[PDB]
Amino acid sequence: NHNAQALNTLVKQLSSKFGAISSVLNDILSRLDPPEAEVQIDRLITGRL
Amino acid sequence: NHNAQALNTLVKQLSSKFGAISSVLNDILSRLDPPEAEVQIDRLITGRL
Amino acid sequence: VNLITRTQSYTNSFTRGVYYPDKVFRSSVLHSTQDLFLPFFSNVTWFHAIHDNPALPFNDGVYFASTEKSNIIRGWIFGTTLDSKTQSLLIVNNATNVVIKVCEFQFCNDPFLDVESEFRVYSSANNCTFEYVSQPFLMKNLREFVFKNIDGYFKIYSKHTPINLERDLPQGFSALEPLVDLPIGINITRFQTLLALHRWTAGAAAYYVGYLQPRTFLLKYNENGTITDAVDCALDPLSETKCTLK
Amino acid sequence: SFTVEKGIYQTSNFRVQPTESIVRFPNITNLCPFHEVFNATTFASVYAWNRKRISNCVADYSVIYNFAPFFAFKCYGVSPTKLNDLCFTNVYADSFVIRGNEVSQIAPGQTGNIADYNYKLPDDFTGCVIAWNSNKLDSKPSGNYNYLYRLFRKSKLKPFERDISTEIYQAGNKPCNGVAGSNCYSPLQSYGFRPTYGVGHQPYRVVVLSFELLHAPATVCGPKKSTNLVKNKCVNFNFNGLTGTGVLTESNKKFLPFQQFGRDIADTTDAVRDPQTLEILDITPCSFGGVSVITPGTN
Amino acid sequence: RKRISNCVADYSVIYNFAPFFAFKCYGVSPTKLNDLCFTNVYADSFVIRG
Ligand SMILES: *[C@@H]1O[C@H](CO)[C@@H](O)[C@H](O)[C@H]1NC(C)=O
Ligand SMILES: *[C@@H]1O[C@H](CO)[C@@H](O)[C@H](O)[C@H]1NC(C)=O
Ligand SMILES: *[C@@H]1O[C@H](CO)[C@@H](O)[C@H](O)[C@H]1NC(C)=O
Ligand SMILES: *[C@@H]1O[C@H](CO)[C@@H](O)[C@H](O)[C@H]1NC(C)=O
Ligand SMILES: *[C@@H]1O[C@H](CO)[C@@H](O)[C@H](O)[C@H]1NC(C)=O
Ligand SMILES: *[C@@H]1O[C@H](CO)[C@@H](O)[C@H](O)[C@H]1NC(C)=O
Ligand SMILES: *[C@@H]1O[C@H](CO)[C@@H](O)[C@H](O)[C@H]1NC(C)=O
Ligand SMILES: *[C@@H]1O[C@H](CO)[C@@H](O)[C@H](O)[C@H]1NC(C)=O
Repeated sequence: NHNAQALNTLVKQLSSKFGAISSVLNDILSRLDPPEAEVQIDRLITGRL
Repeated sequence: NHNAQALNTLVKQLSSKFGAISSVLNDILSRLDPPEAEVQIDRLITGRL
Repeated sequence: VNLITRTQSYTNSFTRGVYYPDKVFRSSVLHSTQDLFLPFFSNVTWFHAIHDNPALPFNDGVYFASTEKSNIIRGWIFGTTLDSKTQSLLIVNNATNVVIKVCEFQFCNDPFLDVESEFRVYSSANNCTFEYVSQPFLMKNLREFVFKNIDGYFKIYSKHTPINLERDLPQGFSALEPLVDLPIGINITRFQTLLALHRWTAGAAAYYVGYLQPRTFLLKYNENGTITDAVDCALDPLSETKCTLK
Repeated sequence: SFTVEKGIYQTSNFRVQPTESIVRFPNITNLCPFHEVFNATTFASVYAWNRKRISNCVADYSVIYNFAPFFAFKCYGVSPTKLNDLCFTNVYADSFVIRGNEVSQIAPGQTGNIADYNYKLPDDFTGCVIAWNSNKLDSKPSGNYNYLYRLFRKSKLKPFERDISTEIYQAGNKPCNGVAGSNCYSPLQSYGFRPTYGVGHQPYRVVVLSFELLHAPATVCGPKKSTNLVKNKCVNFNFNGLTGTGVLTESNKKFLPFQQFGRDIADTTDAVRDPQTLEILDITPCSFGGVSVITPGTN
Repeated sequence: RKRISNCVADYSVIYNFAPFFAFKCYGVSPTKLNDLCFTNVYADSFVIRG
């Protein structure tokens, strides 16, 4: 039960925004100017780490 | 072996940028305007912590 | 005039074409680099020219090797159409100087030197801005050169080494050192080779050509600061394991 | 706390403080000719932009404000007020004339006609951009037609790449055959400049300054006096803009003639080459350590 | 207030209609407008002080 719960929580954590405009990298890449996309990607990277 | 590896990893970690423009504090201080240098110093501080 | 014929063969590069990636001193460390390198154990073309479409592709970069001594080889040409409608490079060497120009030359099918007028290379050049003059590059011996361009910057590396009697490329390691970086800022697709012909008279030349690719390398520095060993991380599973374990 | 129990405690560290300061700069006496770049009374078209190289001179940027009536700088890798301290290897100056509403396209990671067909900047650009209005000089009542820009191109340009070829752009399967017929155009349009347009449609003069960091011996930087060289003492040092503190000693390392710096595992400088005398020096941190206090109880 | 729907939008021509200096966008970037696809567009216009 503990192992399954931990893995499920880890998977569920991928849908958080962490202060960015979206939780999907493709949307950020397709909607934002390239030098302005790093400030949004960094938040997601830090949260997932 | 474990102790040596841990210390070596800790020392090696000092050369990361963590999203800043450089990993050397002196370069940031000498190349950037003083109120604009904090946003770069903070990233390094957080990574090292 | 067309008076040159060419023949081709294939051979193995072994482990050649390593250069210092930066002008930084290091010693007794293992370093990881990602750059345009010549892959280990790859096809290299052996060209014999005797007296022809020597407009070989340039691709990302070029590795050139020559084991001759008669100094029959000199200079190179670079461009995308080799016509007067587009600018092109005119690196030319002689015994005293090197002259590099970026003009719209009307090049000929088979360019060479009369020996010493370039009237057989291009008809005329009218509009251009970039000219440069310096000390010539070329000075039982093997000469290795690397040419590339990134972000409008043309970079050249070179090395000269002594070689014994051998019919193939040697075994071992020999690093290359940078010479010239220039603000080229043009489009390069094909390149060319120039030879001098006395009057004409029969001539022979031979050289090795290879192409660079983006690769990751692991270099080893000895206590004196020289590169003595390298590992290519995309050759076989063992090399990948070595790179991962550093 | 105001009371201490019996034991041994770790309080702080001791360090030796620097005594003086050392500045070492190369032998440069000329002045960089920024005046010739500005007021050239003739600016090239955007599709064929001029490029000038600046090297081996002393650069005083504060005088640039007296040459053109611009409002402010726009720098990316550095700050305008710190330009008088850094030392570079080469400087590049590009100049051209564009429209008012295209000025935003001269920036890293931009898209548009000018960005992808005329002038492109790298995504890791380090330099400054200056632009100012030139309506009183580049406008005519009938309409100026000496400035042109490219409209059609097969593929997008690369950073710092120029195109000069004039041909007939083909938008169909049939060859153009050198005539501007159907599906065949001339890829060079001309700005029509009039003094009665709005601010967004008036001509603007643009100058871009590009810097090169220290990888080779430096050649361009500002007027900083150079002091003597002291050794075997804890001192502040400044070598070509590289600042630090420590002890400078003789070096036994065998630097290659094209190398200028030495790094260690932590990627910090530990060997340097003096700009004036081609000599290698080693840098070590000043003496330091930790202090512990042993006491019985304050009672 | 005007509603725009069921059409192909080419924003690069807007620069030829008014002598403005630059866009001011919040959720997106001006240079990426030619790739995104929306459901409806609304345009509001008025006159104010400087
Ligand atoms: C070189 O290329 C040929 C075919 O073009 C191939 O058969 C050979 O394995 C390659 N490598 C060599 C000769 O080392
Ligand atoms: C080599 O070429 C340069 C450039 O044209 C020329 O000045 C020089 O005289 C040439 N060398 C000889 C030995 O003629
Ligand atoms: C330079 O370019 C112009 C315009 O493309 C052309 O008319 C001229 O013939 C070229 N050569 C010279 C020497 O002006
Ligand atoms: C390193 O350099 C020293 C001094 O020249 C020399 O004695 C020694 O043999 C060198 N060692 C290697 C491995 O090159
Ligand atoms: C140089 O630029 C200044 C700008 O104030 C101008 O007044 C002056 O006439 C210019 N000189 C020349 C020779 O163009
Ligand atoms: C360079 O030349 C090649 C050869 O025709 C062409 O395909 C390409 O579009 C040109 N431009 C760039 C940026 O590669
Ligand atoms: C720099 O100038 C000083 C004094 O004029 C001189 O002693 C020194 O040799 C010079 N160094 C170089 C590299 O020119
Ligand atoms: C449309 O706007 C342009 C703006 O340049 C103007 O010149 C033109 O007269 C306008 N047309 C109408 C019908 O209002």
